[PDB]
Amino acid sequence: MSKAIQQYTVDARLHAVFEQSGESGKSFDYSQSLKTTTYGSSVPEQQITAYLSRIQRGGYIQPFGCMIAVDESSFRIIGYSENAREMLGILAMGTDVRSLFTSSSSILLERAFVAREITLLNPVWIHSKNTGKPFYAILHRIDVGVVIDLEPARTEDPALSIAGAVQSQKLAVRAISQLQALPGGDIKLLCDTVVESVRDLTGYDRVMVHKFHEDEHGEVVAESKRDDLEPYIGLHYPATDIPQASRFLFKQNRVRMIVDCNATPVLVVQDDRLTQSMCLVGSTLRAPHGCHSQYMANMGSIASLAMAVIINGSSMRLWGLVVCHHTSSRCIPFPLRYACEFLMQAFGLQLNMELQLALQMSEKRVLRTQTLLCDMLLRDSPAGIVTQSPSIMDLVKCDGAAFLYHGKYYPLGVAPSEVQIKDVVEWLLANHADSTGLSTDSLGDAGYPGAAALGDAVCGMAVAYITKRDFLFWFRSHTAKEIKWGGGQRMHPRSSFQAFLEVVKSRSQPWETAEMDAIHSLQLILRDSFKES
Amino acid sequence: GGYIQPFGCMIAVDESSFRIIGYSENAREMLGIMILAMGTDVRSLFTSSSSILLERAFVAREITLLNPVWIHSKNTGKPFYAILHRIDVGVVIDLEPARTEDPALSIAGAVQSQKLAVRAISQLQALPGGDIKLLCDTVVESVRDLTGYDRVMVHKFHEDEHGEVVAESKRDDLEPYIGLHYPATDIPQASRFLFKQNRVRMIVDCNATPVLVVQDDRLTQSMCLVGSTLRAPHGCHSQYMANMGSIASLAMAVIINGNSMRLWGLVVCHHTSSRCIPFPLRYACEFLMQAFGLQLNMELQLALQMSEKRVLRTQTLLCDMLLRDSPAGIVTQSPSIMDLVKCDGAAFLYHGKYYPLGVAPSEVQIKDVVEWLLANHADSTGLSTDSLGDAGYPGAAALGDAVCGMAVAYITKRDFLFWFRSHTAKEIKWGGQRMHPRSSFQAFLEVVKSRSQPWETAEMDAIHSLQLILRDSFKES
Amino acid sequence: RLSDQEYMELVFENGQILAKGQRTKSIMDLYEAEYNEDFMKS
Ligand SMILES: *[C@@H](C)[C@H]1/C(=C/c2[nH]c(/C=C3N=C(/C=C4\NC(=O)C(C=C)=C4C)C(C)=C\3CCC(=O)O)c(CCC(=O)O)c2C)NC(=O)[C@@H]1C
Ligand SMILES: *[C@@H](C)[C@H]1/C(=C/c2[nH]c(/C=C3N=C(/C=C4\NC(=O)C(C=C)=C4C)C(C)=C\3CCC(=O)O)c(CCC(=O)O)c2C)NC(=O)[C@@H]1C
Repeated sequence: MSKAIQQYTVDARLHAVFEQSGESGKSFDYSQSLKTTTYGSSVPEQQITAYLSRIQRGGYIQPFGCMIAVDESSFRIIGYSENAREMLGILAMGTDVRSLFTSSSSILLERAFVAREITLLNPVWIHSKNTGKPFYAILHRIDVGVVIDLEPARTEDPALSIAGAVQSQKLAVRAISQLQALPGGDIKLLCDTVVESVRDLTGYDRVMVHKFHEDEHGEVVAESKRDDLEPYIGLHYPATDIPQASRFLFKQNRVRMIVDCNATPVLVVQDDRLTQSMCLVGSTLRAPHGCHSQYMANMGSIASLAMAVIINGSSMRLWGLVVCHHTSSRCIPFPLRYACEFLMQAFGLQLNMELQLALQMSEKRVLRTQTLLCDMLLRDSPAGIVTQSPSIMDLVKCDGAAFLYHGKYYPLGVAPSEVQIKDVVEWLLANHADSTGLSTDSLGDAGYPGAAALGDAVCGMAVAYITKRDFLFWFRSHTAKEIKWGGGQRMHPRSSFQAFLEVVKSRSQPWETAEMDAIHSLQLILRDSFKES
Repeated sequence: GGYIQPFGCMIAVDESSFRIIGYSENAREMLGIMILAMGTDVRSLFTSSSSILLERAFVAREITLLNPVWIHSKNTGKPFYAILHRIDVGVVIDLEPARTEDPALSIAGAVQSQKLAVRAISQLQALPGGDIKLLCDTVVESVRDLTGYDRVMVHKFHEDEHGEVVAESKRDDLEPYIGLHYPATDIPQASRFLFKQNRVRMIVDCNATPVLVVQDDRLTQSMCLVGSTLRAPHGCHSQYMANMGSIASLAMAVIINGNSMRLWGLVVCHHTSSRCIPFPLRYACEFLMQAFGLQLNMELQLALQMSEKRVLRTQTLLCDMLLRDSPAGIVTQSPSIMDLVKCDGAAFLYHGKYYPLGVAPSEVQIKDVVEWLLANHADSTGLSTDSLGDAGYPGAAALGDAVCGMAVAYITKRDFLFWFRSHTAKEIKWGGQRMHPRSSFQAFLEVVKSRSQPWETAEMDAIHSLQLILRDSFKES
Repeated sequence: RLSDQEYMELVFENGQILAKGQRTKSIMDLYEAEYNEDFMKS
């Protein structure tokens, strides 16, 4: 289950609340809706089904291109967008599509249609029969036929179209070469370079790198913007600001573009014999939902372009996103979007390399520290692991540490007092004298009566047992300590930041598996050493 | 006045005045003229839009960002792909006929050159990320599918700079070449230098008659056609290809980070008959090469780190074993000094007692080697060599093919640690004068006749670390 | 074997979020076949 699967119900409920607020004619309440709607509980299956159908079978497209859906065997039209006639300069249910374009273009379309498992005419460059207007035709297959997306192209000499494609691809190659030469072992430098390269390539006003955490919430880790804009670097926001369905879609359409959020969507008309509404999952012209369009309008961004960052985890994993914003309407041609996809693949490869190297370095460091601690223990008393230079404060990342041995209490850093720790010990023995140790992200959630007394200094605790009355403790304070962004009912980044600092109010950062394994290993070593005495 | 392959054309023009200064002898026939002559303005040979594009390319700083240009011939109206580069005298333009004349199909193919590369690289992304052989095999299959050649191979270069064939895909009726080693002189240093600056080499027909390039008689030296893509092959390599049976060839470079970049190897393609592939597929391959280089570098770094972890673990176990028992116990249990490094055998000399493991000399032979070492290498802490003959060991360096390389670490003055490697040919297997792969394989086994594989820096460091720990332990004793 | 991308759809079945779905020549041979310009001579 986890949050990835638990978040679907929450997303559906937020969607239903937004729809009801829209129907009743009232504004949407963000903070109240987030507080009321919390993970868990249940929901009828019909709500999930309706939510998914609404997201994937919306029935609307953006008004910067046309869409026509045709039957595979007959080439007869089974659906079209309401703006098709105006753009083609002219359709009906049953009309033959080959009659809408010139004869050579219809031959090329037939060739593209008859291919098997791969085709080298996708997209095709076609002309309209009545006017001779050039279009990029992009084809994909749905459970009832073939959908053609028609994107207008600039009228010019073909040599110039080829030149534009060439220039875009060469810029992408140069950017990848610049990535090659960075000195490794520094993810922050990698992101700082990629953001600038993408901004230079695409030309948007703001470019940001978003990273997703194990808790599914997002962080802005790099930024490149126009001078007169405010910075968003350092921001954290909840996990429900990007639903799970859009994340799933990002693993198939690696680039998403929204040209104008204020533009009026265009309805798609379809043959009345089709049982369901036409699927628009693979289409590039799909329109965004009202929630996100309103969020964009409030923020002040009119055009948007998002690209998935995918790493290897056999199975692939979504690490984050690259997000671009513009203060006015903006559209980019198809070759440039494929250049951006190429650069994102290079970035993903480098990122995966860096992550694995960092893991190895951490393992090495932990092993060395453990060996030094054991050597120190053998040449000294039991208290030789808290009084020397290396100490249990270096085994894992923590705010404080403590050693309780034969009634003696040795603290380091931010740790409870000798009176409070006694109470913690009584609570552990009364409730948790059935294990070798434990780890908790928040003492309040665990159920420690004195959690409020400790305050924000001590929120998370890892305890390792040595014997019936000797313990090792590691302590962490609350998350807000390490989070600094220099900046309630309206959907806006500030509302998101305030809503984030309401679920981590009495929580620390989670304990990773590597840190717990290191703690357990040192625990076994010390257990044997003290048992031998 | 060099030579170029007949499948294209070449014109060299002054940068400042656009006046032609040199050209290939086949230029007039290709351009449809048969005017072209010294001092003629190049723009007059092409349409107006072609001249505009050419001027734009000429006025750019990074001229490599406007390549390839699409132009049309003024007389006949056929399309050409032009590739421009700079030299000391002016600008060299390589003109190649385009096999597709319809503009719509031209644009479609230009877009496919990107889509195909993306779809190919998505298959490298999906690899687990811990195996170099699997990566090489996947790249071989992808390149073969894209280009369709008869044979596709991956060549890896060594520290000695000799080559090995590590992966290959071919027809069923051709003889395999996987496992072949050949000398380092089969690829001169100039070729390796050029494979970094210009990452592709193509030869359409080795038997084709070259075409002379004429130049202005006012120039003080011949033009530098080294960077041109139409340059003709050498006699040595042309004859080599003819003997081997290869008419067409395509070679691409593999680049990694060096210490400045390093040429790791090559991807080499062979066809039994003449072949010239269209531009979209060439660029689809050229884009995949960069992703291949990235992933290869990642794999090398990870393997290095895992090796370090392994050596440390083994050293720790050996030190524990030393603490538990006498030093002899180092060479009695399953972990032993043979697992510290890659070797054929090992030996421990301790107070005149001999402990051999695996393939090692005899006790009398070991005494002879110790005598030689003290006579000539007493003032040292140890050493390593890949051939006792080259080192000069007089006492029957001919210990056989079994013992050729030796690494020695001193302990105090009489206790020694030895690691032994046999001759290289032990680890080389291939199923298989006139320049031919068999001749190259036989010539390789004349420089490694009694030589072992070289001792690496990391293995030397591991041996030094173990030596230091043992020396401290014996200091305590 | 290179291929065209296939698109999937999320559905809710039996309490589960499931995803549902909807060459003997080389690439060079296809390129030669599909980019033939003979029809343009008519
Ligand atoms: C309303 C139902 C909830 C919600 C829905 C929602 N969100 C997206 C997609 C995105 N929202 C993003 C979030 C942010 N944008 C920012 O810049 C910041 C912070 C600075 C936030 C919080 C982003 C980014 C995306 C993805 C990019 C994209 O353009 O797709 C969607 C889907 C959009 C679509 O394309 O259909 C939906 C339905 N957002 C909310 O705020 C509430 C909780
Ligand atoms: C004759 C002087 C020596 C020599 C010279 C030479 N070699 C190259 C380039 C290549 N030769 C290659 C060698 C091999 N090709 C194979 O497939 C195998 C084994 C199966 C071998 C040994 C290869 C590969 C290259 C690089 C690729 C390329 O096509 O360039 C050159 C440069 C020629 C040019 O392109 O101008 C020269 C001068 N080759 C010999 O084998 C002998 C000893």
